Amino acid sequence: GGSVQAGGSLRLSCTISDAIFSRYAVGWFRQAPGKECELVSTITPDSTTTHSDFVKGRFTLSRDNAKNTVYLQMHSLKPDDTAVYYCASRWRSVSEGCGGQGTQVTVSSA
Amino acid sequence: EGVVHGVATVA
Repeated sequence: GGSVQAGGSLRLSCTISDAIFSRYAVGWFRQAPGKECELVSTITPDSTTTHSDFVKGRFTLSRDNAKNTVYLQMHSLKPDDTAVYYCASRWRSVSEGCGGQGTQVTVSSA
Repeated sequence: EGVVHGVATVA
């Protein structure tokens, strides 16, 4: 996964089933060490994006114009953003959002 | 049906 020093940026990519990408909201989730899975943000096929309260404008979502990929652009990263990040659709609970293949984000202090 | 997971990586 991506590792940065505090204050840094990192762009993540989520490739998901094309049928899902075309029709359903895609959520980004994260899970810090020893903590529970939490929902970070979502994006719909029309590029309406929602964010959880802890995002505070720092993370933004977009959809690729040609492929079945959603991007999470992160700025102003802090050590407490260290977590494995995941994406999913059609979750029945927030816990389900961290059940797939994730990527480790590490933010080290300065 | 149920949850569909994407695959997350560094872009």
